[PDB]
Amino acid sequence: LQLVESGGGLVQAGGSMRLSCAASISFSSFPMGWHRQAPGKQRELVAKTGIGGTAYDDSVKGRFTISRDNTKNTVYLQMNSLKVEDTAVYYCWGWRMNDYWGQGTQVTVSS
Amino acid sequence: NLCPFGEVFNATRFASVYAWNRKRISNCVADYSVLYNSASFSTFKCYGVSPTKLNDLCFTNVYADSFVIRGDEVRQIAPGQTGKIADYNYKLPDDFTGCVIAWNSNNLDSKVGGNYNYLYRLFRKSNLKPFERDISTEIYQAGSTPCNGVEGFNCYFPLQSYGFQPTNGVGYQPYRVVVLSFELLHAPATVCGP
Repeated sequence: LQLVESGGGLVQAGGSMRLSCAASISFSSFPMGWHRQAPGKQRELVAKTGIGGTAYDDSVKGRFTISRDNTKNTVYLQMNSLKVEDTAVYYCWGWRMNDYWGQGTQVTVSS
Repeated sequence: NLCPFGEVFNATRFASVYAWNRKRISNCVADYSVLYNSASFSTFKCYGVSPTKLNDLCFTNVYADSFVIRGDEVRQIAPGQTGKIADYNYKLPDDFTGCVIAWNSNNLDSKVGGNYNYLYRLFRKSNLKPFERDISTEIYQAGSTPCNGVEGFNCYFPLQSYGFQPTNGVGYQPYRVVVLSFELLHAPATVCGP
């Protein structure tokens, strides 16, 4: 894999956590971001950023914040005010001619 | 019967300039006046042929090369030009005969959050020869130390994305380009005007 994720785990509702991702290839001028897949659901976009702009899924706006270090080809997802619905496998993502995916990191939010 | 100009000019997606498309157009009738009145072209010039006389001419074949670049780069699609596009992506010869046609495609090719599908080549060992195409993705060695498959400083994946977003300045907005080459062979013509 070219995308290596870190962070994740179990948190209570209202809590926070932070996902990290480092690429071993250059995504300069290309997008990096985060997708997630709930059990029995289709993988959907969480947030992405790049020279084309920053976009968030409507459900995470005001709670999740994506950031990116272009020099290290790293992308981060600060997840605040976690909700039970936020429970999913979170994937680091990039696109450079084809899709690149991380291993997938379990995020569990319970009350 | 009628030349399939619609397939080229109105394709839902265009090619990246580094992998510029070429469509061979043969055995058909071409009305270049209708084509001129087809859209609001910002560029529609010709070299070695008169535009207003295209409907009077017959050619052996016509080749339509099509791609997307940004506005500021449309000037490079011409004989005797230099720059990233002319040097590394799409090169016309000094004696080019044909027509260059370009129109703003911001409504079609830009997207909120970025459309990254259109790419260009930023690095190459040498300049392209006229009408050459390079679709390789080998890591470019810009320095003295060999890359050996590892990207880093002076070791670059050679393609970069335009990342068009809808509120870019017009020089950074996408423009669709069609270059028409009119081939004259010592054989019966297959593409004529009305």
